[PDB]
Amino acid sequence: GSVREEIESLVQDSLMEMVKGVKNTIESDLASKKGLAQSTTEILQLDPTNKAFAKSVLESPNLKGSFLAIGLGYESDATVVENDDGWEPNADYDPRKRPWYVDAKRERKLVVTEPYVDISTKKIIISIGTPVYQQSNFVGAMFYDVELTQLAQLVNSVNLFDAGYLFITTKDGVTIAHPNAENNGEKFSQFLPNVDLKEGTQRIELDGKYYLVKFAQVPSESWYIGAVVDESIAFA
Amino acid sequence: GSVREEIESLVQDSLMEMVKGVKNTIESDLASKKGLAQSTTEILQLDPTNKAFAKSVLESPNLKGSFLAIGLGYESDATVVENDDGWEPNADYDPRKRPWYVDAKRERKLVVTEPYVDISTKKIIISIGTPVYQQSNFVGAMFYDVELTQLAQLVNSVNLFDAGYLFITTKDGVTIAHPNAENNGEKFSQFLPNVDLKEGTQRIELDGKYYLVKFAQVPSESWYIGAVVDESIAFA
Ligand SMILES: [Ca+2]
Ligand SMILES: [Ca+2]
Repeated sequence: GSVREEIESLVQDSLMEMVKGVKNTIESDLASKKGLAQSTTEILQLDPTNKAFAKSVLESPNLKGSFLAIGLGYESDATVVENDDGWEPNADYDPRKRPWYVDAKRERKLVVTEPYVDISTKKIIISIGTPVYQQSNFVGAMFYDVELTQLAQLVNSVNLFDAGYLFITTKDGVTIAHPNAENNGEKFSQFLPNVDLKEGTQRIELDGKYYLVKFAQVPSESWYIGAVVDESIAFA
Repeated sequence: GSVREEIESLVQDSLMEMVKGVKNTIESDLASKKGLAQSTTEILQLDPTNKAFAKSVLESPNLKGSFLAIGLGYESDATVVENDDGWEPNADYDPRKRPWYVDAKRERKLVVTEPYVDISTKKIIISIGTPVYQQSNFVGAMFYDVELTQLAQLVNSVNLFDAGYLFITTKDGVTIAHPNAENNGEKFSQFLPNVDLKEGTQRIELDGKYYLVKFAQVPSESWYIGAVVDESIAFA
């Protein structure tokens, strides 16, 4: 009777502690990626039209090792410098048309894109985009690609194993990271039907098993971190 | 009787959860600082003897805003490029003698120094030091200074207010960060006597008040994060 509610207290408190820990992990990874992007862009702005300098920066190992891919597209001749070993842009690739470029140019600051199809890996990715200025003139934009399987591994750092999993969506419920990447770029409702996108805990039924969904928001980009938990397994 | 031990359980579990949260904060800040240092050094290694290029990089706003001060000392002519607005090196300043330089040269990789007296701010600081190479030749070293009051504010992010505080020491018990900076660079025993430096919880007496000390280690640099908690206030 009162133990039921005591147990419920323990369960909800531990879910929220688990999710906030994961939320801090995501915030920390994002902030450090943004800081790197911001500094790299500022450094390239010392001589932005110097393609040889730009390539050298993007090929430097720590930076190259921090993102799936990095590149700079130019507003003038639609050319692109990038550090993707296994990709060279087609004759009809135009960076100015790409969402990282459009977002960065529109907002005139560092942006994180919505999920979109990568030209190189043909997968859903997200990118950090930044504008590049030559003494107050916009001369192009940069992308810093983020691999989403890696992001999914990160939110599932804590290992819920067979008890459940964590995922990430945008503010509009579009999936950013999930153990099955096939969900990425789609509305999260396709693997969690009739679940509202809001902070807090929801209890749902399928079969005659109960599941707990906990959402928490990442303020910087308004992402939602979600956890799905099998009660029977997680609290046996 | 059994409630006493139940209460003890709650207290110890919540202390450890508080400290591990703070430990992750420190680890995340350090890793992002190290990543920035590593990339900045690699970028400067594109043309390390170019003092004008080097200065331009160190003056770029995101990087300049991420550390108290940044500089590069050269092995050849003992000259130094730095971004400290309120400091210019004396005629007898020799970077090659400084602990960030000696540590970086000795270890041939990114290092975090022991606490030491800053030449510029005349305060105890720590630095990230990195070696600089010109095609496999050592041409000098860099410092990335870390202000310790800022570090103390960070470990005390969570606000224990009048219930207590957190601090940081090296593996040898030398204080790195404390609400009173006067403790920095000294053995922590001067504000916590008869307390062993080890992971776990210790209960101590002064007057007839009880205090809880919890230590947790930061693996990367073997720092210890400590929390001192007034039981009477924190668990009233
Ligand atoms: Ca390529
Ligand atoms: Ca100066």
